[PDB]
Amino acid sequence: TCPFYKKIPGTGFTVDAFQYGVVEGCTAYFLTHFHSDHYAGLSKHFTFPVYCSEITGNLLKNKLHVQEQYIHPLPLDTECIVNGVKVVLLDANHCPGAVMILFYLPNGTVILHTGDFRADPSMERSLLADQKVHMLYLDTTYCSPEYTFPSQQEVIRFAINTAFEAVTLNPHALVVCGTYSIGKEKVFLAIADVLGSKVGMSQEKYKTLQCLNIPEINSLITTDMCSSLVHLLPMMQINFKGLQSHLKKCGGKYNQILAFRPTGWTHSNKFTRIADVIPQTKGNISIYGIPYSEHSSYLEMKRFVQWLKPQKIIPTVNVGTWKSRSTMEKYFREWKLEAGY
Ligand SMILES: O=C(OCc1ccccc1)N1CCC(O)CC1
Ligand code: NI
Repeated sequence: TCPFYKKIPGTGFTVDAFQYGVVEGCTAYFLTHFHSDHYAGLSKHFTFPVYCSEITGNLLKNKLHVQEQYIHPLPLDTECIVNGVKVVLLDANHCPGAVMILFYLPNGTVILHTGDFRADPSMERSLLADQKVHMLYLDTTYCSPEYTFPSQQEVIRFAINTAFEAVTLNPHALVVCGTYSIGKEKVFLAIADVLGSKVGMSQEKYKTLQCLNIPEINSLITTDMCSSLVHLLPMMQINFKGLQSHLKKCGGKYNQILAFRPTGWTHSNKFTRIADVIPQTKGNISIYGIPYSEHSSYLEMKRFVQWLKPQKIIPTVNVGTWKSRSTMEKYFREWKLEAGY
């Protein structure tokens, strides 16, 4: 059973709704981004039209093996007609290829679906500036005031400076970065650049990165682990046991590991500043958890919504409990009363 919040009223469209079989009445399936909770159910045997960005389309074809005849990539920032309805894709400031979708309904209603996003003041000068939005389907992942974290720029400055210091003190240190999906590529790219190295990884992860349209990517990444002093590993391996095991495989080239776990928010955000962050250490291994978010903080989300002034908000995250739903509804009303819409 497809939930109501994945259906767009007055259309035959669904959004991120691939795990419910054939949805009755659906003439086009939109996919906002290539994260597994959103693409769940897509496979090589899918036979309906999928609308998405070019980058998402590359990943569908190459990683999931969806046949090319069912993949409909659309350019960003461009008015397009899909089954008789005007739509626009906008950058969501999430992972590579992630979009928000503007739907212009035949009856004059305008709907914005944010997919997953990290709201930014730059969105206030997109094609959103032009007209009124009646309904907002909102990524509410962090819709509570306890969810604070730094800018992406601040977190990258910390990572670059930490890695450059450690490897300059000990040239035989290896840097490892955890990953389990697309997104957060700036973490490993920025560290490798300050160290004058390519990033080494598995054939499978290399394939994924080759789909992302990153400028000059062949200069930045490699499958030749021996040539690289920044390695990527699955997130599940970023622990003392898994890193000890990896160090053994490196043939006595290295005598220390510095590792990074990009998380989203963790409760240590409610005490500590980024500047004060310390690692967990066992012997010659140290692990840093860094709060690199690709979702809106509470303050970023509030600013975006109070600027956009929607008539109705439909949450798409944390929808499963009465407590969560009640909390979100209280915040939306505060925001509306404060700003006067
Ligand atoms: O039928 C609905 O949308 C139209 C639609 C039907 C089937 C496939 C795609 C789209 N909605 C919208 C939301 C309403 O609350 C109740 C369900
Ligand atoms: Ni996501």
